[PDB]
Amino acid sequence: GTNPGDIALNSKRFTVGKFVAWACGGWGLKDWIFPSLFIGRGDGPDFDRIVKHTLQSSSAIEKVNWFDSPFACYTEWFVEHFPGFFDSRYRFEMSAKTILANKYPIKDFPVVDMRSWRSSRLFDLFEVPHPEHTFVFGGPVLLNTEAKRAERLEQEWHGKDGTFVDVHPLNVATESHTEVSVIGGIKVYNGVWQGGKDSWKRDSAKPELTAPFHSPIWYRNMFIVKNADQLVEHFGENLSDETWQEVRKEHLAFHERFHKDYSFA
Amino acid sequence: MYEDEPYIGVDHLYEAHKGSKENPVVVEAIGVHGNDVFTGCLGGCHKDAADAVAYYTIVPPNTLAVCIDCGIHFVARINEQLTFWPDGTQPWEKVDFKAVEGFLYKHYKYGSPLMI
Amino acid sequence: SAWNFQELMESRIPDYKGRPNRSGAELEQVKAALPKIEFMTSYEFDVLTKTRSNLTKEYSYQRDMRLKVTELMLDEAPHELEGLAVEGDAALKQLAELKALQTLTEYAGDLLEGQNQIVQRVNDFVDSNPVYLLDQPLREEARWNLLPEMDHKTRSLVRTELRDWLPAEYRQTRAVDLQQVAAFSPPVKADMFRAIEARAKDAEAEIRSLPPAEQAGLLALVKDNVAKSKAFIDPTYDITPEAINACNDVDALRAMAHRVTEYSGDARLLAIYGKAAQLTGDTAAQAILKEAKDLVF
Amino acid sequence: FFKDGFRDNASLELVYRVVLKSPAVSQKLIEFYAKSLDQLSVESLSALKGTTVGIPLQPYLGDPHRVLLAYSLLPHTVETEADGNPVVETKIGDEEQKIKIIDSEVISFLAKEILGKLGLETTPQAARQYLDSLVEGAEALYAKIAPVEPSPLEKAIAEINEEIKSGTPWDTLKNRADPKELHALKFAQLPHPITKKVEGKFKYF
Amino acid sequence: STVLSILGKRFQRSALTPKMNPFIRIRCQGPIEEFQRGFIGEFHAFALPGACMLVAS
Amino acid sequence: LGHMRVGALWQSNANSRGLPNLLKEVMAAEPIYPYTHPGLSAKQILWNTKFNLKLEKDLISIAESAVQSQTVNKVVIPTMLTGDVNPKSPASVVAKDKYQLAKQMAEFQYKKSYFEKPWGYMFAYYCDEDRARLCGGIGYVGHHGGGDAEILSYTEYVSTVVYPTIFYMAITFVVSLFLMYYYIYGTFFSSTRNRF
Amino acid sequence: ALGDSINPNQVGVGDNVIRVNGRLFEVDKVQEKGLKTSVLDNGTKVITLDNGGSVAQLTF
Amino acid sequence: MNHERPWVFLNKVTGKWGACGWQPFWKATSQSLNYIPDNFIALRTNGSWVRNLWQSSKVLDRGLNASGYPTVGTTDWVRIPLDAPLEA
Amino acid sequence: MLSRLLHGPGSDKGHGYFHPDHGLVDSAAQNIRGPYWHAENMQFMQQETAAQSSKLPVLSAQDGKTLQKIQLTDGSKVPKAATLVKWNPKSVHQWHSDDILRVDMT
Ligand SMILES: CCCCCCCC/C=C\CCCCCCCC(=O)OC[C@H](O)COP(=O)(O)OC[C@H](N)C(=O)O
Ligand SMILES: [Zn+2]
Repeated sequence: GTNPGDIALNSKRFTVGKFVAWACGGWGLKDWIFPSLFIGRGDGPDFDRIVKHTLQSSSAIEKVNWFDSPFACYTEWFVEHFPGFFDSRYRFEMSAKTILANKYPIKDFPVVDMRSWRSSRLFDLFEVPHPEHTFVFGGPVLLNTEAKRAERLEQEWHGKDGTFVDVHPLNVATESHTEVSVIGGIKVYNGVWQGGKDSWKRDSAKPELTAPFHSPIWYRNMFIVKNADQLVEHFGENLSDETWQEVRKEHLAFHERFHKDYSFA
Repeated sequence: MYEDEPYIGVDHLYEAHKGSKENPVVVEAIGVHGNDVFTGCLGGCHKDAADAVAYYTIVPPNTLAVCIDCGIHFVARINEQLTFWPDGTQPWEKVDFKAVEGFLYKHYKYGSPLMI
Repeated sequence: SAWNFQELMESRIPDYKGRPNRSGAELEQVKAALPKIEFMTSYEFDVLTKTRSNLTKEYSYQRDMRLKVTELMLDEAPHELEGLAVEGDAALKQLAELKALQTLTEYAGDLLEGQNQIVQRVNDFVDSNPVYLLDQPLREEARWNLLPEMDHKTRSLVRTELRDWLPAEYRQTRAVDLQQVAAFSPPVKADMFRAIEARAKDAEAEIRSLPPAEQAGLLALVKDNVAKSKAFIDPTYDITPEAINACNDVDALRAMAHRVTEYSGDARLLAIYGKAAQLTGDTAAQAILKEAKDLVF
Repeated sequence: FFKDGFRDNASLELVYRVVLKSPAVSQKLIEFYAKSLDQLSVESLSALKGTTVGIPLQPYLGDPHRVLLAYSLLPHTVETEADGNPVVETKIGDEEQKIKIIDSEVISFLAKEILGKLGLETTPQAARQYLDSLVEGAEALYAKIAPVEPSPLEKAIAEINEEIKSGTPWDTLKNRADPKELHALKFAQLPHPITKKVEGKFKYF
Repeated sequence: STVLSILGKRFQRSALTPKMNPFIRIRCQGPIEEFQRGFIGEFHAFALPGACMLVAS
Repeated sequence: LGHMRVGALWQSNANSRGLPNLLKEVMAAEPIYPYTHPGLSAKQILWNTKFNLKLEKDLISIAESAVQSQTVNKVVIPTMLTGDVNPKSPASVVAKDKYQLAKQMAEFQYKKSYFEKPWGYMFAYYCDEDRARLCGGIGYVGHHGGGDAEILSYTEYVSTVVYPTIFYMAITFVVSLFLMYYYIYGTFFSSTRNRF
Repeated sequence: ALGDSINPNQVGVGDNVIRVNGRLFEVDKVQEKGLKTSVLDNGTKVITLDNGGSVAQLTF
Repeated sequence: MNHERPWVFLNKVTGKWGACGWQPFWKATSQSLNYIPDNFIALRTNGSWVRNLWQSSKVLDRGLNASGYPTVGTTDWVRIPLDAPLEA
Repeated sequence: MLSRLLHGPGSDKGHGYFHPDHGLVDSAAQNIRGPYWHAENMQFMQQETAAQSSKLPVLSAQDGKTLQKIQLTDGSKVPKAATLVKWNPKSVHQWHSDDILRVDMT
C-alpha cells in the first residue's frame, strides 16, 4: 500500500508540498474548500472493519502461531482485507502439522509465493523495477528438451529410411555399466553414473538429525507453479481430483459466513 | 502426423511416466549458485493446459517443483561454468586436484569474475 | 563461398539400421560362444535392485557426513541445555529444553547442508570441465560427444575416470542398503540381529546404572528401538518354517506368501505354497513347485 | 497354488519364474537373443564363460501381465508397419490408442506357454478372460477395510465446526456500543496526536 | 471391473498422465527451409494473406 | 567505498530469493519434537539418538564387510537397447490382481485422510492469501472472475454463443443492405427515384 | 529481516522464546556471584562483586 | 508517526464497552507494489491486540468492575489498555 | 537453387552444409581436429624438443614433461630422415599425437 511517513508535517493547512502540488499536479482549491468530496474517507486502515473481522472469528484465533511468525507485522492488513483470515490460517497450520505427524518418511510441504505463477511473456517473471542486466547467464531452459524427439518425423524430413526406428539391437555387456554391486554373492551391474541429475533426491530434502535410522524423517519443500489463467488444477500424485473437488466444496461452504454480508456492487 | 503415431509396447500402461514424483524431469541451467532458474513448457503437457505458446517459469534451484497445470514434477538445477582463465596458460595435460582445490576454495569463499 | 554462416557443430541425426543380420553359421558361432545363461523375470531383477533402506539414494559420503554431524551435535547438546532458566512448572521447563534442542539441531542441519552443497559443487565442476581431467584417447571422445552420444565402452571408461579423479571423500557412489544385503544373504541378517541384541543388552546395563525413573523411560525406549530395528532389517523375520507349519488358514498362508514375495521371494515361498497346495489338493501346483525347487531355487 | 486357478499375481510371477528357466523357453530365448545382440555384447558375454550369467528380460517380455496383455491385444490389429510389427487399435482410456506390439512372435510364444502352465486354453481370448478374472471381485475386499483414525486436521475441523454452532462473539455479544459514538468520544475528550490538544470534532486540516 | 478399465484409470481426463511435446533436429536449415516450416506448413492461416502478397507482387 | 560486503555467502537479492522453510513459518515459537517424538523429553531424545547412532554404525560396518568380502556366484547384466544410458525400470505402478487393489485402496484412504486434504486446504489458503495480497487497490482483484463466472467448454461455447452471434450478424447485414439502399435512392432495384 | 529491499520488521521472535498455552516465555541463563579478588603482576589489586544489576560502578 | 495503542472504552453506568483507537488516513493515490502496509493502528507491535480483544470480549461483556482504571475526562467512560490480555 | 544461394542444404533437405571443394570449409573442425579434407594428399612426418622454451613467461605454465613430449622442426625443408605417417580421416586423435613433428609458432 502506502506509508504516510510523518503524519505531522503533512496535516498543516498551508504547506510547501500542497502549493507545489497545486502548481504542478495533485492538489487544488477543490481539496481546501471541499475535502469531504475529494479527500473524503482517504486511504488507511479501517479500525471498525478490523474489529468486526476479529470478533467474527472462532477460537482459531487463539490456537494459531501467526503472532510469532515473521509475517506477524502484517496482521492488520490481512485481518482487514482477508475475511475469515484466522480460521483459514488455522486450517493451514493444522494441515502442516498433520503432514508432519505422518507415517511417511518424507514430509512434503507445498510452497506458494510470488514466483509460483507462470507466464507466456518473460518480463512478467522479474521483480519491478527490473534489474539492470537480465538473462546474463542465458535464457530459459525448456522441460521439453528432456523428452524423446519426434524420431519418425525427423528421419522423414531428411529423406532417410527410418523403417527400423523401433527395432534396436539388444545390449548385454559389463562394459556398459559403471554402478556395480554385490548382493548376496550376486554381482549386479545396473546403471551409469550420470552426474548432477542422479542426486536430485538427496539434494531436495533435509534430514531430522534426531530421528533414528529405523524411523527416518525428511523434510521436503515442494514448490508449486501454476498459470493462474487455467481455472483447473492437476496436482498429480499429491492430491486426487475427487479429493480436490471435495476440498473446494467444503472450503466454499465453511468460508461463507465471512463473505455473505458484503456486496461487490 | 505425430498425433496418430502409435505407442511402442504396452509399457506406458504399467510404468511410471517421465515426470512422476519419483521419476521427475531434471533439467540443468548455467548461472550463479542459488540463483533462481528460468525453465518452461512448450504448452499442452495436459489436455486442459494451454498450448498456443511456450509458458515460462521461475523456480528455486535444486528443489522439487510441481506444475499443477500439467501435473509434472521437475528438478531445474544450476551448474556453474567455472573454467580456467583463458589467456594461453590453460593446461595441455591431465591436471590434478590441488591447484583446482585452491581455485574452487577461493571461488566458494569470495567469488570470481564473469566472462562478459 | 564468400560467406560462411557455420555453427560450432552441426546437429547429428541418428542412423538406425536395425538388429544384426546374422546367418546360420554366425548364429551357431554366437550360440557356441555364450556362457550358461539363466534368463530372469523382471520381478527377480526388481527385487534385486529395489530401493529398500537408502530411501533418498544418498551416496556414501553424504551418509558419513550426516552421521559425523550427528556425533558433533550430540557432543555439544549438554552445553546448550545447561543452565536454562524459565518461569514455570516442570512441563514448561521441559518445553523450553525441547525448543533449545530444536534450535541446536536446526543449527547443525544447516552446516551439513552447506557441506553437501560444496561437495556437489566440486562434482559439478568435474562435469563442467571433462577434457581437462582426462588422458588420451578418452579426451577427444569426451570433447566431441555428450554422454548420451558415446559408445557404451567409451562412456563407461570416461565416467569411471572422471569419478576417480576426485578424492575418496567426494566420489559419488551409492551407499549400501542394510535391508537389501540382509534380505539376500541369510548370514548377514543373523549377524545384524546379533548386533542389535548385543547393543540392547549393553544399553540395558548402562540404564540399570542410572536412577529409577530414567531407568523405566529408557528401558521402554530400548524395547521400542530393538523392535523397530528388527522390523527395519527384515520385516518378515516372524515368518519362520515353524510358524508356516503351525498355520492352517488359507487366507493367512496367502498373506504370508504375499509378504515374502514383497521382501525377497526365497524358498520360504516353496514352503508356504507347498503347505497351501496340500491343504487344497492342487496337484498341478505341486508339480510346478517341484519344477521350481529344481530350477528356480 | 490355493486351488483358485492361479488367480494371484504372486502365483503368476512364480509360475513365470519357473517357465523362463525351462529348457524349451530357454532355447527359444537363446535363439532370439543370439540373432539380435550387439557385437560388443557378444564379446562381453563370451568373456564370462566360466561363471553363470543371469540376463533379465526387458520389461515387455519379463512381466507376465504385460505378455498376456499384448497377446490378448493382438487380435485387435488394425495395420502392420514396414518392419512386420502389428499395430493394434483399442479403447483403453477416453480415446482410441494405437500400440505397436514389438516382437509379437516371441510375445505369443511366451503367452502360450504361460497359459499352458496355468491349465488354460492357449488362445488370445483366454488371456483376456484370465486377466479380467485376476482383477474381479475387488468390491468385497474393499468392503472389509476398517476406517483409519481421523487426522489431527480432521479433529481440528470437527472441533471448530462444533464450536461455531454455539456462535461467535460478534453474534453472542450484547453490551457492545456503536462505533460512531466511541469515535466521537475519542475526538471530543482525548488529545489529538498532532496538535497535542483536545479537538472538538474531526478536522481535515 | 475389466483389466483395461483399470489400465484406463491413468488415461482418463481426471488423472491423465502428462506428455510433453517433442522437438526435432534439422541438420541444415537455411532461410528458405525456415519459410517452408514457418509460413508454409500453416497453410490455413497463410493461405489468403500469402495470396494477397502474391497478387500484389 | 562505503559498506563493502565481506565474503560471498548467499544473500537474498532480486536474482535469488531462496527456498522458503514452511515448517519454520508455521511452527514458529512452537516445538516440533512433540509431533516428531511424542512423549519424550530432551534428555530422552538425546539418549535415544545416541543409542540409535551407535547401532546404525554397527549395522553399517557389518553390511560393508559383508558386501566387500563375498564370493560371486552369478553375474546379472540387464538387457537394454543400444545407445540407451539406463535400463527401463522393471517396476510397475498399476495394481494387477484384486489383492493389490485392496492394498492400494487402504493406502489411498490413509493418504486421503493424512496427506491429501492437508494439501487441498493449504492450497485453498494460498489462493485466498494471494487474493488478499493483491487486494486493497494494489492489483486487479475483483475486476473480473469470481465464483459466479460462467465457464463453458469449447464445444458448448462455439455451439451456443458463436454461431447464433454470427447468424444475427448475417441477418443484420442483409436487412441493413436493403434498408440503406432504399433510404438513399428511394427505391429497391431502380436506383434514384423520379430520375430514371 | 535479511534480504535486499526486504522489510526489516519482517523478523520473528528470538530462538530463546517459547509458546506454552498461548503465553510467551523467555529463556535465559545464569551468572556467577560472590566477591572475587586478583592482583596483576605489576602490583595492582582488583576487587569485583557482581550482584547481577544493570547499573555498575567502577572505582580507582 | 507514533500514537497511542488501541484501548477499550467502558461505560460504568451502563456497562457498555467497545474498542477504539487512532486510525490515520491520507489522500488516496497510486499504491506501491513492493510494500505490504505494516501495523499502523498499534505501531511497532506484532498485532496481538486483536487476540487480546477477542479474549477479553467475554469478560467485558459479562460485566467488569471498572473502579480500578482511569476515567476519561469527567464522563462515565474509562480506558482499558490492550497491551495484555484481560482476565480479572 | 534458392536454398543453396541462401546457404541452405539445397535440393536434398537431408544434406550437409559444407562444400570444401569451393572454399566453404569447417573452421571449427580445422581448429580442433585439423583439416581432414586435405587428408588424402597430406601426411604427417614422424621421427629438438620444446623443452628449450620451458622457461618463457607464457610456456612456463606447462609441465616439463608436456614440453618434452613435443618435437619441433624448422618448418621449411623436409627432414630427409623423417618417416611419413598416413593421415586418417574419421580419426579425431591423430591431430593431437605427440609422435608427429611440429613447428614452434610462438
Ligand atoms: C486472393 C487474395 C486477394 C486477391 C485480391 C482481391 C482483393 C480485391 C482487389 C482487387 C482484385 C484483384 C486484384 C488483381 C487485379 C486484376 C486486374 C488486372 O491485372 O487486370 C489485367 C489486365 O486488365 C489485362 O490486360 P491485358 O494485358 O490482358 O490487355 C491489355 C492490353 N490490350 C494488352 O496489350 O495486353
Ligand atoms: Zn506443462
